[PDB]
Amino acid sequence: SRAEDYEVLYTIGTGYGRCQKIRRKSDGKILVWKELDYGSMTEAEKQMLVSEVNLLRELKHPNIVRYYDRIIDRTNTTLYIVMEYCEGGDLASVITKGTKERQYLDEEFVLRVMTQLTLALKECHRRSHRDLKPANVFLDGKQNVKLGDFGLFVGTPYYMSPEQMNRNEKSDIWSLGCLLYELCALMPPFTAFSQKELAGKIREGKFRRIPYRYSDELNEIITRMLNLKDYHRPSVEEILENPLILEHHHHHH
Ligand SMILES: C[C@@H](Oc1cc(-n2cnc3cc(OC4CCN(C)CC4)ccc32)ccc1C(N)=O)c1ccccc1C(F)(F)F
Ligand SMILES: [Cl-]
Ligand SMILES: [Cl-]
Ligand SMILES: [Cl-]
Ligand SMILES: [Cl-]
Repeated sequence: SRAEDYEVLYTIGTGYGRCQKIRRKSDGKILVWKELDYGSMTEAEKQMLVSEVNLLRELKHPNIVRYYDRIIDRTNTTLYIVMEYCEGGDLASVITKGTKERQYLDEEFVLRVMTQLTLALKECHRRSHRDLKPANVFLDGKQNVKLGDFGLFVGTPYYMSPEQMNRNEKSDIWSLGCLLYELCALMPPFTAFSQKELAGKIREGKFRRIPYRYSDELNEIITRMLNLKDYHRPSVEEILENPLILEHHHHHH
């Protein structure tokens, strides 16, 4: 694991540090890395970074962004985390694009996201947290969908579940429902200017139907994930049993 084993193509994001698209010298494989400067970190914080990286390395699944390697450049006090390159980028940018272009996404694409994220979620629960939010969902070059490592103040918590408003794997189902709803409608199911107003809308549990281009069957399952009672939301298993979900909606190598 050395930095010289890879060549940077270009930077794809800056924030935490920066994310760059890179090329593995030995075989030409295209990857990315997260570049983190740990020079200002205490031993404690550096220690919580080690454990974190250890947690990233323990989850291997087709619908979870894959970790490849960790590289320490103790000279520039930089740590690189090497991960898979997702050519389609993140889902938040896809929604924004639809919103700005005034173009809804195909039902087929929504089903692929539902199927593959529900499988990612199933694997997360099996192990036991990674945020179910558009910015943390990635698309590769083969129609596959993968959950990233985000989560694993200023903002409105659009996706918080009713039971989290005050006090559960069913809560993850609510968040997935919010995500799929936003993918369809291009806006979250509950919106407001403050968290208090938001909590008011969430408690009432009312929202618009997703657009009419989407089947009553898809509207139905998203609506069930958004039930106020956690025990009326479908489990991972009940979601995957839905007649909408077919083999082609799953991942393929
Ligand atoms: C911080 C970063 O986090 C992740 C990034 C990726 N990731 C892997 N391949 C990527 C390709 C991306 O877009 C490329 C350039 C622009 N075009 C339009 C699309 C291809 C964007 C993110 C990608 C995977 C996992 C994570 C993670 N934290 O788990 C991130 C997160 C959300 C949006 C943007 C970024 C980035 F910093 F990479 F830009
Ligand atoms: Cl529109
Ligand atoms: Cl209602
Ligand atoms: Cl709404
Ligand atoms: Cl795959």
